[PDB]
Amino acid sequence: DSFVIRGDEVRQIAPGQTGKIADYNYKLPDDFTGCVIAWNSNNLDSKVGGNYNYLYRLFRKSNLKPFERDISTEIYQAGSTPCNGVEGFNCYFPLQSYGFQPTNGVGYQPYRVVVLSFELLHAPATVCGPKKSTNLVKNKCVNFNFNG
Amino acid sequence: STIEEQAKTFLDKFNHEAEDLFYQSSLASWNYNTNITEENVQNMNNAGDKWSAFLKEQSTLAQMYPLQEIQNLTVKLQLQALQQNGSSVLSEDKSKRLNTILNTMSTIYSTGKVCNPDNPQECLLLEPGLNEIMANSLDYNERLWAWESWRSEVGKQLRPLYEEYVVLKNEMARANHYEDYGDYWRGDYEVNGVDGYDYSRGQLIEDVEHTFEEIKPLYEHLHAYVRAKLMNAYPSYISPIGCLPAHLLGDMWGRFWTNLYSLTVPFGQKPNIDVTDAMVDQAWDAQRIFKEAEKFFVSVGLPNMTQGFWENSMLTDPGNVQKAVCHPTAWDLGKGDFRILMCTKVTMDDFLTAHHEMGHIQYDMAYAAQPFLLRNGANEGFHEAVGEIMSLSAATPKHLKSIGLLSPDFQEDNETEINFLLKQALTIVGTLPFTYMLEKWRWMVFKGEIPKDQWMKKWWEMKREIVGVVEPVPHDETYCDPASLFHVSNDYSFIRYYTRTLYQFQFQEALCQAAKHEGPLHKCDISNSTEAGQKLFNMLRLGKSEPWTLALENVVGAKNMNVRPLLNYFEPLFTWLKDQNKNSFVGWSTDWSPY
Ligand SMILES: *[C@@H]1O[C@H](CO)[C@@H](O[C@@H]2O[C@H](CO)[C@@H](O)[C@H](O)[C@H]2NC(C)=O)[C@H](O)[C@H]1NC(C)=O
Ligand SMILES: *[C@@H]1O[C@H](CO)[C@@H](O[C@@H]2O[C@H](CO)[C@@H](O)[C@H](O)[C@H]2NC(C)=O)[C@H](O)[C@H]1NC(C)=O
Ligand SMILES: *[C@@H]1O[C@H](CO)[C@@H](O)[C@H](O)[C@H]1NC(C)=O
Ligand SMILES: *[C@@H]1O[C@H](CO)[C@@H](O)[C@H](O)[C@H]1NC(C)=O
Ligand SMILES: *[C@@H]1O[C@H](CO)[C@@H](O)[C@H](O)[C@H]1NC(C)=O
Ligand SMILES: *[C@@H]1O[C@H](CO)[C@@H](O)[C@H](O)[C@H]1NC(C)=O
Repeated sequence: DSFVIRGDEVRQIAPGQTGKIADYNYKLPDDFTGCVIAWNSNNLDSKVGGNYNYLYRLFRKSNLKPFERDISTEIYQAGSTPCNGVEGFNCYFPLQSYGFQPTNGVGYQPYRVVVLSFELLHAPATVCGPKKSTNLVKNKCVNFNFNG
Repeated sequence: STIEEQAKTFLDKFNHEAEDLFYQSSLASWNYNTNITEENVQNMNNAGDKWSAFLKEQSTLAQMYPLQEIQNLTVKLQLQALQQNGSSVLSEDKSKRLNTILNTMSTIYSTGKVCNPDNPQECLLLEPGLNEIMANSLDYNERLWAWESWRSEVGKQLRPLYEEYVVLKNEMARANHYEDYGDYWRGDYEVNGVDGYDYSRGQLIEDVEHTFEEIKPLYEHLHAYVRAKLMNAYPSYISPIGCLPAHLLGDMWGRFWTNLYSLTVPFGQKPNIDVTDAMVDQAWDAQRIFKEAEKFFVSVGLPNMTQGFWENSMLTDPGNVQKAVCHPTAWDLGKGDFRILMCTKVTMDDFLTAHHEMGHIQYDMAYAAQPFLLRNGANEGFHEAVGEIMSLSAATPKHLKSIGLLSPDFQEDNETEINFLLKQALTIVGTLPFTYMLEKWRWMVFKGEIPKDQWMKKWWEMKREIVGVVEPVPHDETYCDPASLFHVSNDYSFIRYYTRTLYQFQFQEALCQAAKHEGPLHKCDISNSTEAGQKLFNMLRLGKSEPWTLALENVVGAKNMNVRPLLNYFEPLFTWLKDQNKNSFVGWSTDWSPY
């Protein structure tokens, strides 16, 4: 799962964490088994004048389930007045764009974070780790292990 | 569904949009100040207009939210700070007239020239001529002529402008549910909704008057000493009983008495602590100065500076091809970016100024952990106090000899100590009675206790009774002398200086007591004191989210400002002045006049 997040909210993508991104954009389960990887990308995702190509869901009626997407663009009705598909009082847009400038300090710079989720089911294991191989030896009493 | 949830949603939307908008506006302002041209000015003007329009729209949108139904202190404070519809409650014509009055007063104060009566072909300007004459000149007639010209050529032109400005400000304050414009200014010190930490508006005046009455003896002794010293340079111009003249205070308005150090020096045989030579022989630079300041701040217990602060700030003059303003200012971009604009040269004064700016940046980074409406100090005098305490702790001889500027074999003589204490007095406490008198005069002229035909009369009465300053020549109702100051002719408060003067000494005493240091307060160092650093960061983190009384109680242990630290800071100087004023007459009499 690859996506761009702000620097001051990188630790929100973790089992047992809250906030604005961990509740309305992307939430990890409490029993998540995997590794979180993130790196700074200020040299690519930042441009002079403001990089407004990345957005985030700021307002939502409820929290997201673990591993759930939400591409809805409905106007968030924050009050009792029904929003007629237009913005205004108690009617705000759920998606807000990030401000990525090259002069931002640590915390506000774009940080590309990827999530590697490991799943184990009844199906046979297809992805494993690289099995190392050693050199051969002849005319010596040596234990061997080829496949099993 | 509730109003609180809608208010929180609106506050989140504001903290999302206004953050980026103010960041762009600050970037434009930085590009304009660091590079003066015809495009940067237009960009900054467009950014400022957009920011003002956005603030107006957000205020008009937030005005539809009741303030009595909110139970959260943070949301209530943010709504109160956002719904400040000051310049919009009046009519359009009245607002345009007030803006025109402000602009014409600013142009009169800035573009104000005065020509000599004998040389009409060459006139004198404020900054190059008037300040130079009031500072480095000693002739009585020349200073008197300069003061009279400054009070006549500019004071008389601002009389109807000020008469209309005070009325417009009173009307604006009454439209905003206030008593007067002075009440509107004091409302910044008002905090409600917290049990025990409440602070009314008249309580500020009462505390200021109490602190002034408690500090009056020290200022009286200092004024007596200054008068006794000036009687030598002026044998038949100043009386040993009357007050000091207005044009013999080393300042155009008599605010700062720093320029009188060359005449009121206690011991002229020993020079002041000046490490300029020791700084230029060791091959120093502005970069090394900022590195040493960062080392001091990280030894106190504060985090380092951001990488952007070192890779984006202009700590040195760019040259003659690029023009920039050489005024030390602290820039808070908002999105984790912090820079300093200062033409830092190799000088001890520049060293203290860099320490002050770095303290400002540290306070900015400390309160940056709060929303945009709360990203500010607890009051209008906390930032300057946090800067000045660092500037004073960096100017101590112990810190200078620990850095490497001062030689370790240099002994601490009491004559240099008395000279430094007298300099600090003349540069800090010399403006406190003037500040109090000006603030009280403005409060009484905004409330309406002073009739329009007695403004300057009561002004001079207070300046002769409260302060030890008497006017040389009589000025009638056409010489608007109070309006000759920058802070009064540009709609700026003045009690903030007294508040920060109290707060700096309070913070110094608190951090010195927390550092387990004994001896005098002026020779106290908090460089290697992590406890004081943590105790100060506990107050810098609150910012504007918590009331200023709670911040004070957290940093010094009291919810009210006190002048006792100021008296304890100058206790040896007080004893020396009392010992040197055995034969001199302490005090002043209001019956004497140079007429
Ligand atoms: C006012 O609302 C803020 C939320 O904006 C509350 O701050 C929360 O406080 C709790 C408990 O200290 C924390 O667990 C939350 O993380 C805070 N939310 C933040 C920082 O966004 C605050 O407590 C509220 N005020 C009162 C008096 O309840
Ligand atoms: C604060 O601590 C620092 C580090 O311990 C002190 O710096 C040392 O001071 C001694 C005494 O002169 C020198 O011999 C060392 O060489 C200094 N260390 C370094 C890295 O230069 C410092 O003196 C202490 N006090 C103050 C006021 O900073
Ligand atoms: C300052 O502005 C001028 C005019 O746009 C430009 O030519 C120059 O490169 C700028 N200087 C810097 C240091 O950016
Ligand atoms: C200004 O704000 C106050 C409350 O803060 C409100 O009562 C008043 O109506 C506002 N002024 C205008 C002209 O709407
Ligand atoms: C500041 O920098 C110094 C050296 O560059 C380092 O020893 C210290 O740990 C830093 N302090 C921080 C990162 O808070
Ligand atoms: C300074 O100290 C010396 C020696 O202790 C003493 O003679 C002198 O009177 C002192 N001066 C003051 C102003 O205390």
